[PDB]
Amino acid sequence: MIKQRTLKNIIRATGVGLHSGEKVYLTLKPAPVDTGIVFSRTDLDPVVEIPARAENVGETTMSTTLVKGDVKVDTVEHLLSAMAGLGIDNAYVELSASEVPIMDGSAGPFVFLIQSAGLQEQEAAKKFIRIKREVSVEEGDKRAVFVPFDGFKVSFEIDFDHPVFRGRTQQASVDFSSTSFVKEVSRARTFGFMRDIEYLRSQNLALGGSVENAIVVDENRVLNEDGLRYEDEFVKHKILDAIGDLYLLGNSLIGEFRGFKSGHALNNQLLRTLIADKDAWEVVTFEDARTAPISYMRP
Ligand SMILES: COc1ccc(-c2cc3n(c2)C(=O)N(CC[C@](C)(C(=O)NO)S(C)(=O)=O)C3)c(F)c1
Ligand SMILES: [Zn+2]
Repeated sequence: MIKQRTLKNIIRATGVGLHSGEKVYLTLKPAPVDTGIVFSRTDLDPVVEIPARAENVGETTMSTTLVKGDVKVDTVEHLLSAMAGLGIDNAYVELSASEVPIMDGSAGPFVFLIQSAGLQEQEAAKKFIRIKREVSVEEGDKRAVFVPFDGFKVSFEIDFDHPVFRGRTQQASVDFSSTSFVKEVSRARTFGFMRDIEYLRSQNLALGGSVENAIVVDENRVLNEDGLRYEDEFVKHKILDAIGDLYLLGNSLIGEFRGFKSGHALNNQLLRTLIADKDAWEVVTFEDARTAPISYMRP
């Protein structure tokens, strides 16, 4: 029986918001079965809880932001990427401020902190959302699709009109029943361009943004002295973002995601269109993990 997982132990990190550049304390706690993942603004009296679910996404400009009233939890995509990759159904995430800390710009630190604490299998079937039908969303040249597939698999393609890809369109594709999220995707850092410094300045964005937590690019140059973690880092990071944004469904996907330049917006649109077309999906468990179309790392 594929069982639900929580954290074995509590996890504490410190960091800054990429967008707010604020110091934030982060705590992840176990939660009981069918809790799902709930963010908690503990710097407010009363404490303000936003379940990590598609309906709660409010802004998707340069991050996925959870909103309940005038209250946001900004930039959830990387942590939720990590928590999906390791298969966590149930957790309380406590933040002392509006934004998850960026750490190094990838999910590496999160997967490491989580696996150090270890996971706890809980005595209840894990619910899975299976794609039964193709589901597609477009807006101009951006496109995002769910396709039935016995497994979980994430394709992504983007053309940047940017010198730094030395001409080439970035593409990649990963079967997570074949390949490790931890080795191949988790270490892929977020990234930004100096040609956007004005606009970002004019939106009060990327205030915590530096070489220390992001691949920074000035025309022909990635400024990061030590370069990249993979030749295809940028596109592997878009796959990390998609895994996080997708996990706001509140259950794991049996299916294939195909992204063509899709951002946080179009990812979230795809979730909504999907939830809405109940013909296109069903919830399933597996009484025998030995015949499931996906598996997970030992807890
Ligand atoms: C000195 O000049 C600088 C210019 C720019 C930046 C800078 C760094 C970042 N920026 C801006 C930004 O918007 N980020 C988030 C990127 C996205 C939205 C993402 O990963 N979301 O999860 S992405 C890859 O999907 O498009 C990282 C910087 F730090 C310095
Ligand atoms: Zn990202």
